[PDB]
Amino acid sequence: FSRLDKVEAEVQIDRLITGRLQSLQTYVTQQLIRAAEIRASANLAATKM
Amino acid sequence: FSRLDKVEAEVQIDRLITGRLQSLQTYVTQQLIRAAEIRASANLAATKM
Amino acid sequence: VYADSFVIRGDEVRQIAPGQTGNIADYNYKLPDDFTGCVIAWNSNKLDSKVSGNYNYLYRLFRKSNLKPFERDISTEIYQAGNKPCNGVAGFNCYFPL
Amino acid sequence: ETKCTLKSFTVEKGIYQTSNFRVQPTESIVRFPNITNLCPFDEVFNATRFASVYAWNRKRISNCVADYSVLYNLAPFFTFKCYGVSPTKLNDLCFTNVYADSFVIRGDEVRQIAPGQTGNIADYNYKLPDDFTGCVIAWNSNKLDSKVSGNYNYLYRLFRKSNLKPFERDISTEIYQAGNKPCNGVAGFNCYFPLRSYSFRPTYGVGHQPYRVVVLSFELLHAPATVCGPKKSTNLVKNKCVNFNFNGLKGTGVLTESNKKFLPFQQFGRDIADTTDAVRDPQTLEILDITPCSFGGVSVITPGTNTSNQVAVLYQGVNCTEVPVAIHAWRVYSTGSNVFQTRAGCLIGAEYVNNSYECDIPIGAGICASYQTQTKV
Amino acid sequence: DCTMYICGDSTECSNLLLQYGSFCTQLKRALTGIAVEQDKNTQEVFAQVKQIYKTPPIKYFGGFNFSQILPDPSKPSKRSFIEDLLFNKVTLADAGFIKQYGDCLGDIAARDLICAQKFKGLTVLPPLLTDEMIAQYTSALLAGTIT
Amino acid sequence: QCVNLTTRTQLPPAYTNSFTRGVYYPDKVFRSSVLHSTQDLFLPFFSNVTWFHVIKRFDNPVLPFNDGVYFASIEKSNIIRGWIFGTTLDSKTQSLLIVNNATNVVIKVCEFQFCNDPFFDHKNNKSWMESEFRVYSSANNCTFEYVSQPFLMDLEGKQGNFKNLREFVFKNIDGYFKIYSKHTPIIVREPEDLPQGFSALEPLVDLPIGINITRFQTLLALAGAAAYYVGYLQPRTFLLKYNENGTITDAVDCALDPLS
Amino acid sequence: KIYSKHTPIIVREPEDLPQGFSALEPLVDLPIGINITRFQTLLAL
Ligand SMILES: *[C@@H]1O[C@H](CO)[C@@H](O[C@@H]2O[C@H](CO)[C@@H](O[C@H]3O[C@H](CO)[C@@H](O)[C@H](O)[C@@H]3O)[C@H](O)[C@H]2NC(C)=O)[C@H](O)[C@H]1NC(C)=O
Ligand SMILES: *[C@@H]1O[C@H](CO)[C@@H](O[C@@H]2O[C@H](CO)[C@@H](O[C@H]3O[C@H](CO)[C@@H](O)[C@H](O)[C@@H]3O)[C@H](O)[C@H]2NC(C)=O)[C@H](O)[C@H]1NC(C)=O
Ligand SMILES: *[C@@H]1O[C@H](CO)[C@@H](O[C@@H]2O[C@H](CO)[C@@H](O[C@H]3O[C@H](CO)[C@@H](O)[C@H](O)[C@@H]3O)[C@H](O)[C@H]2NC(C)=O)[C@H](O)[C@H]1NC(C)=O
Ligand SMILES: *[C@@H]1O[C@H](CO)[C@@H](O[C@@H]2O[C@H](CO)[C@@H](O)[C@H](O)[C@H]2NC(C)=O)[C@H](O)[C@H]1NC(C)=O
Ligand SMILES: *[C@@H]1O[C@H](CO)[C@@H](O[C@@H]2O[C@H](CO)[C@@H](O)[C@H](O)[C@H]2NC(C)=O)[C@H](O)[C@H]1NC(C)=O
Ligand SMILES: *[C@@H]1O[C@H](CO)[C@@H](O[C@@H]2O[C@H](CO)[C@@H](O)[C@H](O)[C@H]2NC(C)=O)[C@H](O)[C@H]1NC(C)=O
Ligand SMILES: *[C@@H]1O[C@H](CO)[C@@H](O[C@@H]2O[C@H](CO)[C@@H](O)[C@H](O)[C@H]2NC(C)=O)[C@H](O)[C@H]1NC(C)=O
Ligand SMILES: *[C@@H]1O[C@H](CO)[C@@H](O)[C@H](O)[C@H]1NC(C)=O
Ligand SMILES: *[C@@H]1O[C@H](CO)[C@@H](O)[C@H](O)[C@H]1NC(C)=O
Ligand SMILES: *[C@@H]1O[C@H](CO)[C@@H](O)[C@H](O)[C@H]1NC(C)=O
Ligand SMILES: *[C@@H]1O[C@H](CO)[C@@H](O)[C@H](O)[C@H]1NC(C)=O
Ligand SMILES: *[C@@H]1O[C@H](CO)[C@@H](O)[C@H](O)[C@H]1NC(C)=O
Ligand SMILES: *[C@@H]1O[C@H](CO)[C@@H](O)[C@H](O)[C@H]1NC(C)=O
Repeated sequence: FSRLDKVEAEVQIDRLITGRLQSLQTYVTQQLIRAAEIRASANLAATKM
Repeated sequence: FSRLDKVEAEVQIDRLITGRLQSLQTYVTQQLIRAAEIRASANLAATKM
Repeated sequence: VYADSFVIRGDEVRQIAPGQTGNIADYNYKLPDDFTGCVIAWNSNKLDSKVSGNYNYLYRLFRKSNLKPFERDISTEIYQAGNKPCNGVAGFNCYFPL
Repeated sequence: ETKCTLKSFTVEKGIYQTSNFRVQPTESIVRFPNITNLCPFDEVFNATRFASVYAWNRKRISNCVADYSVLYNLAPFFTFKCYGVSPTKLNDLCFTNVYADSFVIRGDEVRQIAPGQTGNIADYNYKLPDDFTGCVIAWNSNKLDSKVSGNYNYLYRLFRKSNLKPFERDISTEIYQAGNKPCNGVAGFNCYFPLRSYSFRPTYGVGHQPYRVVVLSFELLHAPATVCGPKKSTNLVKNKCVNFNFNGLKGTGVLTESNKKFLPFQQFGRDIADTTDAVRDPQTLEILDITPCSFGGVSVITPGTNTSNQVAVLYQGVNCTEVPVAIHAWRVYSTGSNVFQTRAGCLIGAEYVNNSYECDIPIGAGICASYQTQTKV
Repeated sequence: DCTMYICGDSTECSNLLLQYGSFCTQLKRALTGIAVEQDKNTQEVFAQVKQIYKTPPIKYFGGFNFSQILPDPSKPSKRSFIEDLLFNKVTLADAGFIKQYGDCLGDIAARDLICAQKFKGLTVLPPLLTDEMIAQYTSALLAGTIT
Repeated sequence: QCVNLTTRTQLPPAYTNSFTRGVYYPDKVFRSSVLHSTQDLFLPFFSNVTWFHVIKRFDNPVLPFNDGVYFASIEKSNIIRGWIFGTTLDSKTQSLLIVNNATNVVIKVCEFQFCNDPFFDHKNNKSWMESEFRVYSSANNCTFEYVSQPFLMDLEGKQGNFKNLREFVFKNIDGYFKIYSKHTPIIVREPEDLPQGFSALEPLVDLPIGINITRFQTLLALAGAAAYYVGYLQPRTFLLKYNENGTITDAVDCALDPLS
Repeated sequence: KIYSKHTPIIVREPEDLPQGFSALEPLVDLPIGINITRFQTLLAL
């Protein structure tokens, strides 16, 4: 916003929205695959309890 | 397409092609993760049967 | 479809694009960031110049603030670039704006 | 807010996370090092004597802060003029180089100074280039330099074989020829000394009395800048949320005194997260922490909308003494009296009780909430 | 807070993010689905007994010495000697507890990663069952089997 | 004044291993109790720095300045006066002088027709005090200029023959010239050269010179017993530890060996 | 930009604005091009 107009800026910012939104979606996806593993372990822990 | 010309319209379409294809990749990842959790339940249901 | 018309110094046609800045862009005529439309400009010296000087075409030199897109200001009030209040037609750095 | 976030009018029993609480900046604050050395206007404009328009002087403004407005607001009224730039932009701008050209003329060749011009003073001694950026500053020196004898030592060149180049100043005192026959020696028929004095005396009229003149001819913006304009600053607040700038580092936050010590050359400090969380004050040197203005996830506790509209709010990870500082000047839960500190955050709108039931809505950290007939009308 | 993560402190960036919209909600729901599951896991593992059993005051069991795995009254949390050993071994990041701005402003904020992550919109939440409540269920299971 | 003396003693220049030195604070920023990676120009660890040394021996050769340079001297009595940096050092194009006499500093970007062999006679001030100027014969365009109070402050109280070590990093980048430096009191070795152990260099001054630079030279007093070392920066990833006070306390040259 | 609605109503006495819901329809958009910071109403006697 400091060095660019509205029409160049909303293109440069589209990269910063995209790349951060990819980074968050990656984190949520790996968290879901980790949650499925921790769950498999909790179901084994309840079976052993 | 009722508003731009092929040599500059295609940049607007290319963002949408990306964003829509990204949303399908999100859905198919989320379905593969839920489907692994339903399987984990089907193999449990098969063990109780 | 609202058709806008005026005249300007030809060097400043650059300023009529959306999101621009400069004298006419900030102090009398601005298109919005979200502007949809088309600009057409043409030299008209053959129909608008006169060798005596056609001083009946004019622009704004000063203003309190940068105007909103498609605002239009026909005020003839004196611009006080001087610090002190500047009653009436003139004073130290008090400007007739047109 | 839950109905808006879930995009349904009917919210089932539960705890729902919503838009994050964030206190807003009270004002804006700006800080810049209280202006360093200023540029040499007292030499350019407040000289004892100016050069003649044939003799026109050249001077460099460099390694300093420009201050165009105070030079105009000094005690004399002087007649500033322009040709081709926004005059009010310049205080807010930087320059690759700032060059001043200085001379004296009468009140009628004042127009011949501009680029594109022609006539004796445009043609033989003082030409600006036909892409010139800048403005022309003059005053009637008739109060100071004008002498009732004639002050004649201010001359002008009035002939040149050719029109001289932009910023070529010609000092060659060569005899000029208007006849086709050659002018040998110092004089002849249509042979001329190419300069003449101005007869300035306090009686000479408008257009003919003496004027001291300066042109500013700067090169700008494209290559590393030797002079800039004056950079404005406010007072230095603390412990209140604000929009801030320090030296062109732009953020928003709460300024606070830090006991952390920078080394002499460090200006900003960044956290483990690789973004700014401290700065040094540039006018007065002290180390200030920046904290992003206070916030915390807002989760709303509700029974089924099919049963009541009474709700409670958890401010996640917030101590209950902080959230009332977010006074709005929605906010009815600020009035308090029913407030409780959980380990999960501050809870408001529900009453804490010793009747330990089974869980119903899970708040966290061993706390549950329920909608119940509180009667241990 | 997807908005404070993506867009640091900007209403204008918050306007741009609104053209993407439902992505942010889909991520927030997906992380909420995980956060709910952690409590279900802990309930399914420990909350198997609907009653909280106690051992009698006279600890004798045929010569078997459960005193190293039973609760000790002298500790404020009712954990066993072996539980209070295990709790030293794992160096937890953010065990849910409050940060009160006496601490996450000033000294500790100069070097604490948790106080850093908080400012970037990333948040850890407490489990529904505290480690004193998991000690109570774990005692109830242990007191049940030894008697 | 300028006279190129015949008394030159040509010899094969020595080399020394650069142990762990030549790390400077890469940016204008505070950080503490953290490990920060950077990609920037640094002196590679354990490189052959070139070694130069005077006695009645004398050696003021011109050296390349390709990509940027580390200089350091182990000294007494301020025998280094400063440096000359440029591309021709003969007014055919610009050059930069940075030097310090008995009384002040000067830093000047003027065309300076350099002498065939620059120096300044003092001989421990045994028989005279500052009067010579064997550096240039002419001075054409002095575009940039800067003077200030005299630099290079000694160690306080002294100790017998006890030298001081002065480290400098010099770089030209995006039109700006960057000086970083460090002074240390050092217990003198006798056969050995360049002390093992670590400390970082702070940014001294930043200057908008903009010239082409290709080579540089070291200005020295005229017996003395000074010695110094010169090394080149290279582009290399580096890992810097910052302590809780916020000083660069240790560093790893990322490409040194497979462990690093 | 002007948006508006008509609604015929029974006259409840002590209170104000009949509690209930309608939207307004868009009436006109006008290129007036001018600052408004103050407004006034026009009445009959
Ligand atoms: C069950 O096993 C227990 C662990 O071996 C055992 O407790 C231990 O008993 C000894 C002897 O009483 C203690 O030894 C210490 O006794 C006091 C403690 O203040 C000190 O003054 C002595 O110097 C000595 O160090 C152990 O400390 C104690 N261990 C623990 C963890 O309490 C029980 O006695 C066993 N149960 C039965 C029925 O014998
Ligand atoms: C050796 O020490 C000298 C000071 O002890 C120092 O002299 C200073 O040099 C500057 C730049 O050459 C002079 O600058 C002024 O010179 C005249 C004054 O009339 C003007 O033309 C200039 O605009 C400028 O004002 C200083 O006058 C002079 N300092 C003093 C106190 O007179 C030498 O430069 C030092 N030499 C080296 C190699 O370091
Ligand atoms: C981080 O920065 C601090 C300032 O450079 C530095 O603190 C200083 O450390 C010394 C050595 O501990 C202290 O010396 C005094 O210590 C006690 C008083 O606590 C006296 O009994 C001693 O006789 C001695 O005078 C300094 O007082 C102390 N200065 C301050 C302002 O606290 C730290 O040591 C630095 N950290 C590291 C790792 O070096
Ligand atoms: C900004 O200006 C003020 C004064 O105009 C300077 O602050 C002074 O600093 C000296 C030395 O520390 C103190 O003795 C004075 O009491 C201070 N005066 C005031 C008004 O506080 C300050 O140095 C200037 N800024 C810079 C960067 O030098
Ligand atoms: C909530 O914030 C308050 C204010 O910081 C805390 O109250 C302080 O607690 C300490 C330790 O008990 C006392 O030494 C202080 O005297 C208290 N100050 C005040 C003004 O009450 C309180 O402990 C915090 N609670 C939590 C859970 O964070
Ligand atoms: C120092 O000696 C060098 C080398 O002999 C001189 O350089 C030559 O000088 C002669 C005479 O002026 C010129 O004709 C040559 O073209 C020079 N050649 C080179 C490669 O420089 C230098 O002039 C001497 N300078 C002084 C001050 O004695
Ligand atoms: C800096 O000095 C050099 C050398 O004196 C100048 O180069 C000469 O400049 C004159 C005057 O413009 C020209 O007539 C010559 O043809 C130039 N010769 C060469 C070899 O360049 C240069 O103009 C000066 N520049 C500045 C900015 O002062
Ligand atoms: C001009 O300089 C003199 C000192 O040489 C000073 O007395 C006078 O006030 C200055 N005038 C202005 C307008 O600055
Ligand atoms: C909502 O509550 C009412 C009674 O107050 C009940 O009649 C109705 O069936 C409930 N609606 C639903 C969707 O359960
Ligand atoms: C809970 O019981 C204790 C006494 O054991 C009493 O002090 C406290 O005020 C009670 N709290 C409420 C909210 O009734
Ligand atoms: C360092 O210099 C010596 C010659 O003095 C040479 O044998 C050695 O291989 C050199 N090593 C490097 C890495 O330059
Ligand atoms: C020196 O710089 C000029 C312009 O700055 C450039 O044209 C020239 O190629 C450069 N030459 C060298 C050797 O760096
Ligand atoms: C409207 O007038 C007010 C009062 O002077 C002024 O503050 C405001 O900036 C003006 N806005 C526009 C768009 O003209």
